[PDB]
Amino acid sequence: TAFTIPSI
Amino acid sequence: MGSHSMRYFYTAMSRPGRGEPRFIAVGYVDDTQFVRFDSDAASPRTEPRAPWIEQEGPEYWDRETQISKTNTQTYRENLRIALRYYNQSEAGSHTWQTMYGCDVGPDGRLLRGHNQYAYDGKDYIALNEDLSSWTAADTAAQITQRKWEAAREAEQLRAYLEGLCVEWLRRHLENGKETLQRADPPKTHVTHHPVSDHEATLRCWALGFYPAEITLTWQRDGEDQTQDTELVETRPAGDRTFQKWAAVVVPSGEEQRYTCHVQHEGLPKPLTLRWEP
Amino acid sequence: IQRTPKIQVYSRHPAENGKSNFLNCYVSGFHPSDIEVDLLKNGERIEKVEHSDLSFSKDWSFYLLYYTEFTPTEKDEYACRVNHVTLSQPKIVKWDRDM
Repeated sequence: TAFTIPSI
Repeated sequence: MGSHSMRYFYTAMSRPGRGEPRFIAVGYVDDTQFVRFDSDAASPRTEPRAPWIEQEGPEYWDRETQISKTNTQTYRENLRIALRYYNQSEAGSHTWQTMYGCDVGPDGRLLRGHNQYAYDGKDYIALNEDLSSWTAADTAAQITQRKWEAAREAEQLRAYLEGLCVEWLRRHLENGKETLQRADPPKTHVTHHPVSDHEATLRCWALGFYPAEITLTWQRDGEDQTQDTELVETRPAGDRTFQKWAAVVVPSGEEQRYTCHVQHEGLPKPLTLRWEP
Repeated sequence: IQRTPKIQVYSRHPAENGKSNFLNCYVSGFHPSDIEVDLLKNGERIEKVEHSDLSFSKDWSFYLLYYTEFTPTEKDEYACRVNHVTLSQPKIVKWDRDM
Protein backbone atom coordinates (compact mmCIF):
# COMPACT_ATOMS: atom_id res chain seq x y z
CA THR A 1 0.00 0.00 0.00
CA ALA A 2 0.77 3.57 -0.94
CA PHE A 3 0.91 6.53 1.49
CA THR A 4 -0.14 10.19 1.92
CA ILE A 5 2.87 12.15 2.51
CA PRO A 6 3.87 15.70 3.64
CA SER A 7 4.59 18.85 1.91
CA ILE A 8 7.99 20.45 2.17
CA MET B 1 12.71 -17.97 4.78
CA GLY B 2 10.78 -14.75 5.60
CA SER B 3 13.02 -11.60 5.13
CA HIS B 4 10.62 -9.68 2.92
CA SER B 5 10.09 -6.03 2.17
CA MET B 6 7.35 -3.86 0.71
CA ARG B 7 8.76 -0.90 -1.23
CA TYR B 8 7.26 2.13 -2.93
CA PHE B 9 9.24 4.18 -5.38
CA TYR B 10 7.98 7.60 -6.43
CA THR B 11 9.21 9.68 -9.35
CA ALA B 12 8.07 13.24 -10.03
CA MET B 13 9.52 15.37 -12.89
CA SER B 14 8.82 18.78 -14.44
CA ARG B 15 8.49 19.42 -18.11
CA PRO B 16 8.74 23.16 -18.83
CA GLY B 17 7.40 24.52 -22.12
CA ARG B 18 5.87 21.11 -23.01
CA GLY B 19 3.67 19.69 -20.21
CA GLU B 20 2.55 19.56 -16.49
CA PRO B 21 4.76 17.65 -14.09
CA ARG B 22 4.54 13.83 -14.39
CA PHE B 23 4.04 11.53 -11.31
CA ILE B 24 4.98 7.82 -11.79
CA ALA B 25 4.62 5.42 -8.86
CA VAL B 26 5.65 1.75 -8.62
CA GLY B 27 5.29 -0.70 -5.67
CA TYR B 28 7.29 -3.83 -4.98
CA VAL B 29 7.19 -6.71 -2.63
CA ASP B 30 10.76 -7.87 -2.85
CA ASP B 31 11.80 -8.24 -6.51
CA THR B 32 8.18 -8.58 -7.63
CA GLN B 33 6.42 -5.45 -8.91
CA PHE B 34 2.63 -5.43 -8.04
CA VAL B 35 1.45 -1.86 -8.70
CA ARG B 36 1.87 1.11 -11.04
CA PHE B 37 0.44 4.63 -11.11
CA ASP B 38 1.03 7.20 -13.87
CA SER B 39 -0.49 10.72 -13.80
CA ASP B 40 0.19 11.05 -17.59
CA ALA B 41 -2.54 8.63 -18.73
CA ALA B 42 -6.34 8.51 -19.52
CA SER B 43 -7.87 9.35 -16.06
CA PRO B 44 -4.89 7.98 -14.05
CA ARG B 45 -5.60 5.04 -11.71
CA THR B 46 -3.32 2.59 -9.90
CA GLU B 47 -3.27 -0.83 -11.59
CA PRO B 48 -2.23 -4.39 -10.66
CA ARG B 49 1.12 -5.75 -11.94
CA ALA B 50 0.81 -9.03 -10.06
CA PRO B 51 -1.82 -11.78 -9.91
CA TRP B 52 -2.55 -11.92 -6.20
CA ILE B 53 -3.48 -8.26 -6.09
CA GLU B 54 -6.38 -8.31 -8.52
CA GLN B 55 -8.30 -10.15 -5.80
CA GLU B 56 -8.51 -6.77 -3.98
CA GLY B 57 -11.84 -4.95 -4.49
CA PRO B 58 -12.24 -1.48 -6.02
CA GLU B 59 -11.82 -0.46 -2.39
CA TYR B 60 -8.06 -0.91 -2.73
CA TRP B 61 -7.92 0.61 -6.17
CA ASP B 62 -9.96 3.64 -5.29
CA ARG B 63 -8.06 4.38 -2.05
CA GLU B 64 -4.76 3.74 -3.80
CA THR B 65 -5.55 5.88 -6.84
CA GLN B 66 -6.54 8.91 -4.71
CA ILE B 67 -3.47 8.52 -2.61
CA SER B 68 -1.44 8.83 -5.76
CA LYS B 69 -3.71 11.60 -7.12
CA THR B 70 -2.92 13.63 -4.01
CA ASN B 71 0.73 12.60 -3.98
CA THR B 72 0.75 13.86 -7.55
CA GLN B 73 -0.54 17.28 -6.29
CA THR B 74 2.02 17.12 -3.59
CA TYR B 75 4.96 16.51 -5.98
CA ARG B 76 3.88 19.36 -8.20
CA GLU B 77 4.48 21.68 -5.16
CA ASN B 78 7.70 19.90 -4.27
CA LEU B 79 8.95 20.85 -7.77
CA ARG B 80 7.80 24.52 -7.38
CA ILE B 81 9.10 24.68 -3.79
CA ALA B 82 12.53 23.24 -4.70
CA LEU B 83 12.69 26.05 -7.27
CA ARG B 84 12.63 28.58 -4.37
CA TYR B 85 14.91 26.57 -2.09
CA TYR B 86 17.58 26.14 -4.91
CA ASN B 87 17.14 29.55 -6.57
CA GLN B 88 16.17 28.01 -9.96
CA SER B 89 13.98 29.15 -12.88
CA GLU B 90 10.79 27.70 -14.40
CA ALA B 91 13.04 26.67 -17.27
CA GLY B 92 15.04 23.63 -16.27
CA SER B 93 13.67 20.10 -15.92
CA HIS B 94 14.16 19.06 -12.30
CA THR B 95 13.47 15.70 -10.56
CA TRP B 96 12.09 14.27 -7.33
CA GLN B 97 12.64 10.67 -6.27
CA THR B 98 11.26 8.96 -3.05
CA MET B 99 11.70 5.55 -1.53
CA TYR B 100 9.60 4.46 1.39
CA GLY B 101 8.89 1.01 2.81
CA CYS B 102 9.55 -1.72 5.42
CA ASP B 103 11.69 -4.80 5.78
CA VAL B 104 10.17 -7.53 7.94
CA GLY B 105 11.54 -10.66 9.59
CA PRO B 106 10.42 -14.31 9.05
CA ASP B 107 8.25 -13.78 12.15
CA GLY B 108 6.45 -10.98 10.26
CA ARG B 109 7.44 -8.14 12.61
CA LEU B 110 9.00 -4.79 11.65
CA LEU B 111 12.75 -5.01 11.14
CA ARG B 112 13.69 -1.77 9.29
CA GLY B 113 11.85 1.34 8.12
CA HIS B 114 12.65 3.51 5.10
CA ASN B 115 11.89 6.96 3.85
CA GLN B 116 14.19 9.07 1.76
CA TYR B 117 14.19 11.75 -0.90
CA ALA B 118 16.50 12.97 -3.72
CA TYR B 119 16.37 16.12 -5.82
CA ASP B 120 18.11 15.54 -9.17
CA GLY B 121 19.82 12.32 -8.01
CA LYS B 122 21.42 13.97 -4.97
CA ASP B 123 20.14 12.82 -1.61
CA TYR B 124 17.94 15.46 -0.13
CA ILE B 125 16.43 14.06 3.05
CA ALA B 126 16.32 10.66 4.72
CA LEU B 127 14.41 9.53 7.76
CA ASN B 128 16.83 7.66 9.99
CA GLU B 129 16.70 4.10 11.32
CA ASP B 130 15.01 5.17 14.60
CA LEU B 131 11.99 6.41 12.65
CA SER B 132 12.16 9.57 14.82
CA SER B 133 14.90 11.84 13.47
CA TRP B 134 15.98 13.07 10.03
CA THR B 135 19.16 13.45 7.85
CA ALA B 136 19.17 16.56 5.60
CA ALA B 137 21.94 16.55 2.90
CA ASP B 138 22.33 20.31 2.51
CA THR B 139 21.20 23.57 3.99
CA ALA B 140 18.15 23.59 1.69
CA ALA B 141 17.01 20.19 3.04
CA GLN B 142 17.39 21.64 6.50
CA ILE B 143 14.58 24.07 5.75
CA THR B 144 12.47 20.90 5.29
CA GLN B 145 14.01 19.17 8.28
CA ARG B 146 12.73 21.85 10.56
CA LYS B 147 9.36 22.10 8.81
CA TRP B 148 8.85 18.46 9.56
CA GLU B 149 10.28 18.49 13.04
CA ALA B 150 7.86 21.29 13.81
CA ALA B 151 5.04 19.07 12.48
CA ARG B 152 5.76 15.66 13.93
CA GLU B 153 6.02 14.02 10.48
CA ALA B 154 8.52 11.40 11.76
CA GLU B 155 5.54 10.27 13.94
CA GLN B 156 2.97 10.05 11.09
CA LEU B 157 5.49 8.03 9.14
CA ARG B 158 6.56 5.65 11.91
CA ALA B 159 2.87 4.86 12.32
CA TYR B 160 2.47 3.86 8.73
CA LEU B 161 5.75 1.98 8.76
CA GLU B 162 5.12 0.09 12.02
CA GLY B 163 1.39 -0.28 11.33
CA LEU B 164 -0.07 -0.21 7.84
CA CYS B 165 3.16 -1.07 6.04
CA VAL B 166 3.83 -4.21 8.03
CA GLU B 167 0.17 -5.36 8.13
CA TRP B 168 -0.33 -5.03 4.33
CA LEU B 169 3.04 -6.61 3.66
CA ARG B 170 1.76 -9.73 5.54
CA ARG B 171 -1.48 -9.62 3.56
CA HIS B 172 0.54 -9.53 0.28
CA LEU B 173 2.93 -12.31 1.34
CA GLU B 174 -0.13 -14.52 2.22
CA ASN B 175 -2.30 -13.81 -0.83
CA GLY B 176 0.67 -14.65 -3.03
CA LYS B 177 2.57 -17.26 -0.99
CA GLU B 178 3.90 -19.29 -3.94
CA THR B 179 4.66 -16.22 -6.05
CA LEU B 180 6.53 -14.17 -3.33
CA GLN B 181 8.00 -16.64 -0.84
CA ARG B 182 9.57 -18.84 -3.44
CA ALA B 183 13.13 -18.91 -4.69
CA ASP B 184 13.69 -20.70 -8.05
CA PRO B 185 17.31 -21.63 -8.76
CA PRO B 186 18.99 -20.76 -12.04
CA LYS B 187 19.35 -22.86 -15.15
CA THR B 188 23.15 -22.79 -15.46
CA HIS B 189 25.45 -23.68 -18.37
CA VAL B 190 28.85 -22.98 -19.95
CA THR B 191 29.33 -21.90 -23.57
CA HIS B 192 32.48 -21.81 -25.65
CA HIS B 193 33.46 -18.86 -27.80
CA PRO B 194 36.77 -19.10 -29.81
CA VAL B 195 37.96 -15.45 -30.09
CA SER B 196 41.18 -16.47 -31.82
CA ASP B 197 42.95 -19.50 -33.32
CA HIS B 198 44.55 -19.39 -29.99
CA GLU B 199 42.26 -18.50 -27.14
CA ALA B 200 38.53 -18.62 -26.44
CA THR B 201 35.70 -17.16 -24.35
CA LEU B 202 34.16 -19.35 -21.65
CA ARG B 203 30.88 -17.83 -20.63
CA CYS B 204 28.83 -18.96 -17.62
CA TRP B 205 25.05 -18.55 -17.64
CA ALA B 206 22.42 -18.12 -14.98
CA LEU B 207 18.86 -18.08 -16.35
CA GLY B 208 15.33 -17.76 -14.93
CA PHE B 209 16.19 -17.37 -11.28
CA TYR B 210 14.30 -15.58 -8.55
CA PRO B 211 15.10 -13.58 -6.59
CA ALA B 212 17.60 -11.27 -8.26
CA GLU B 213 20.30 -11.98 -5.63
CA ILE B 214 22.96 -14.20 -7.27
CA THR B 215 26.74 -14.69 -7.12
CA LEU B 216 28.53 -16.01 -10.24
CA THR B 217 32.38 -16.31 -10.27
CA TRP B 218 35.21 -17.79 -12.38
CA GLN B 219 37.90 -20.01 -10.87
CA ARG B 220 41.06 -21.22 -12.58
CA ASP B 221 42.51 -24.19 -10.72
CA GLY B 222 40.58 -23.19 -7.62
CA GLU B 223 41.50 -19.53 -7.52
CA ASP B 224 39.61 -16.21 -7.65
CA GLN B 225 39.78 -14.83 -11.21
CA THR B 226 38.19 -11.63 -9.88
CA GLN B 227 40.21 -9.05 -11.88
CA ASP B 228 39.84 -11.12 -15.05
CA THR B 229 36.13 -11.97 -15.21
CA GLU B 230 33.55 -10.11 -17.29
CA LEU B 231 30.41 -9.63 -15.24
CA VAL B 232 27.19 -8.14 -16.53
CA GLU B 233 24.53 -6.38 -14.42
CA THR B 234 21.83 -8.84 -13.27
CA ARG B 235 19.05 -8.24 -15.81
CA PRO B 236 15.32 -9.03 -16.10
CA ALA B 237 14.17 -11.53 -18.59
CA GLY B 238 10.71 -9.96 -18.96
CA ASP B 239 8.97 -12.69 -17.00
CA ARG B 240 9.39 -12.24 -13.17
CA THR B 241 12.79 -13.99 -13.76
CA PHE B 242 16.31 -12.67 -14.10
CA GLN B 243 19.59 -13.49 -15.86
CA LYS B 244 23.31 -12.78 -15.47
CA TRP B 245 26.41 -14.18 -17.08
CA ALA B 246 30.03 -14.32 -16.07
CA ALA B 247 32.63 -14.71 -18.83
CA VAL B 248 36.38 -15.30 -18.84
CA VAL B 249 39.03 -15.41 -21.56
CA VAL B 250 41.08 -18.64 -21.47
CA PRO B 251 43.78 -20.34 -23.62
CA SER B 252 42.91 -23.55 -25.48
CA GLY B 253 42.92 -26.97 -23.84
CA GLU B 254 43.34 -25.21 -20.51
CA GLU B 255 39.55 -25.01 -20.48
CA GLN B 256 38.89 -27.67 -17.86
CA ARG B 257 41.21 -25.68 -15.58
CA TYR B 258 38.33 -23.30 -15.07
CA THR B 259 35.16 -23.64 -13.03
CA CYS B 260 32.02 -21.50 -12.70
CA HIS B 261 30.59 -21.07 -9.21
CA VAL B 262 26.95 -20.24 -8.75
CA GLN B 263 25.40 -19.29 -5.41
CA HIS B 264 21.64 -18.71 -5.18
CA GLU B 265 19.07 -19.00 -2.39
CA GLY B 266 17.14 -21.46 -4.53
CA LEU B 267 20.08 -23.88 -4.59
CA PRO B 268 20.54 -26.57 -1.84
CA LYS B 269 24.35 -26.39 -2.24
CA PRO B 270 26.43 -24.02 -4.45
CA LEU B 271 27.13 -25.08 -8.02
CA THR B 272 30.37 -25.93 -9.75
CA LEU B 273 30.24 -26.45 -13.50
CA ARG B 274 32.90 -26.50 -16.22
CA TRP B 275 32.66 -26.67 -19.95
CA GLU B 276 31.11 -29.91 -21.27
CA PRO B 277 32.16 -30.22 -24.99
CA ILE C 1 23.42 15.34 -10.85
CA GLN C 2 23.79 13.55 -14.26
CA ARG C 3 24.44 9.91 -15.27
CA THR C 4 25.19 8.20 -18.53
CA PRO C 5 23.12 5.05 -19.36
CA LYS C 6 24.40 1.44 -19.50
CA ILE C 7 22.86 -0.75 -22.27
CA GLN C 8 22.49 -4.52 -22.55
CA VAL C 9 20.91 -6.16 -25.58
CA TYR C 10 19.87 -9.80 -25.13
CA SER C 11 17.07 -12.28 -25.56
CA ARG C 12 14.58 -13.64 -22.98
CA HIS C 13 15.29 -17.19 -24.14
CA PRO C 14 18.41 -18.73 -25.64
CA ALA C 15 17.95 -17.75 -29.34
CA GLU C 16 17.40 -20.53 -31.82
CA ASN C 17 17.03 -19.56 -35.47
CA GLY C 18 13.47 -19.33 -36.77
CA LYS C 19 12.00 -19.84 -33.33
CA SER C 20 10.10 -16.83 -32.00
CA ASN C 21 11.53 -14.90 -29.07
CA PHE C 22 11.80 -11.54 -27.23
CA LEU C 23 14.58 -8.99 -27.87
CA ASN C 24 15.51 -7.05 -24.74
CA CYS C 25 17.25 -3.71 -24.21
CA TYR C 26 18.18 -2.93 -20.62
CA VAL C 27 19.14 0.72 -20.25
CA SER C 28 20.29 1.36 -16.63
CA GLY C 29 22.29 3.60 -14.28
CA PHE C 30 21.27 6.94 -15.89
CA HIS C 31 20.02 10.35 -14.81
CA PRO C 32 17.78 12.23 -15.53
CA SER C 33 14.94 9.91 -16.48
CA ASP C 34 14.36 11.40 -19.90
CA ILE C 35 15.86 8.75 -22.28
CA GLU C 36 15.17 7.46 -25.78
CA VAL C 37 15.34 3.75 -26.71
CA ASP C 38 14.54 2.30 -30.20
CA LEU C 39 14.53 -1.45 -31.09
CA LEU C 40 15.88 -2.00 -34.61
CA LYS C 41 15.67 -4.82 -37.11
CA ASN C 42 18.11 -4.19 -40.02
CA GLY C 43 18.42 -0.55 -39.12
CA GLU C 44 14.68 0.01 -39.05
CA ARG C 45 12.81 0.46 -35.84
CA ILE C 46 10.47 -2.41 -34.85
CA GLU C 47 6.79 -1.41 -34.81
CA LYS C 48 5.43 -2.96 -31.62
CA VAL C 49 7.97 -2.04 -28.90
CA GLU C 50 7.09 -1.83 -25.21
CA HIS C 51 8.94 -0.77 -22.02
CA SER C 52 8.81 -1.45 -18.23
CA ASP C 53 7.61 1.14 -15.80
CA LEU C 54 10.09 3.78 -14.56
CA SER C 55 11.88 2.49 -11.51
CA PHE C 56 15.24 3.46 -10.03
CA SER C 57 18.04 1.95 -7.93
CA LYS C 58 19.25 2.81 -4.42
CA ASP C 59 21.82 5.29 -5.87
CA TRP C 60 18.82 7.02 -7.58
CA SER C 61 19.85 5.86 -11.05
CA PHE C 62 16.89 4.91 -13.24
CA TYR C 63 16.52 1.66 -15.16
CA LEU C 64 14.14 0.74 -17.98
CA LEU C 65 13.62 -2.44 -20.08
CA TYR C 66 12.50 -2.24 -23.68
CA TYR C 67 11.31 -5.52 -25.29
CA THR C 68 9.72 -6.78 -28.57
CA GLU C 69 8.68 -10.10 -30.17
CA PHE C 70 11.30 -11.14 -32.71
CA THR C 71 12.41 -14.13 -34.74
CA PRO C 72 16.17 -14.39 -34.80
CA THR C 73 17.64 -15.35 -38.19
CA GLU C 74 21.24 -15.70 -39.33
CA LYS C 75 21.04 -12.94 -41.93
CA ASP C 76 19.02 -10.39 -39.82
CA GLU C 77 20.67 -7.67 -37.70
CA TYR C 78 18.94 -6.60 -34.46
CA ALA C 79 20.17 -3.61 -32.49
CA CYS C 80 19.27 -1.06 -29.78
CA ARG C 81 19.45 2.74 -30.25
CA VAL C 82 19.77 4.75 -26.98
CA ASN C 83 19.92 8.52 -27.08
CA HIS C 84 20.18 10.28 -23.70
CA VAL C 85 21.25 13.89 -22.84
CA THR C 86 24.57 12.67 -21.57
CA LEU C 87 25.59 11.20 -25.00
CA SER C 88 27.60 12.98 -27.65
CA GLN C 89 25.58 11.20 -30.28
CA PRO C 90 23.09 8.29 -30.02
CA LYS C 91 24.76 4.97 -29.05
CA ILE C 92 24.11 1.71 -30.95
CA VAL C 93 24.52 -1.75 -29.36
CA LYS C 94 23.95 -4.83 -31.59
CA TRP C 95 22.36 -8.01 -30.46
CA ASP C 96 24.82 -10.89 -30.12
CA ARG C 97 23.31 -14.33 -29.35
CA ASP C 98 26.47 -15.28 -27.47
CA MET C 99 26.05 -12.27 -25.13
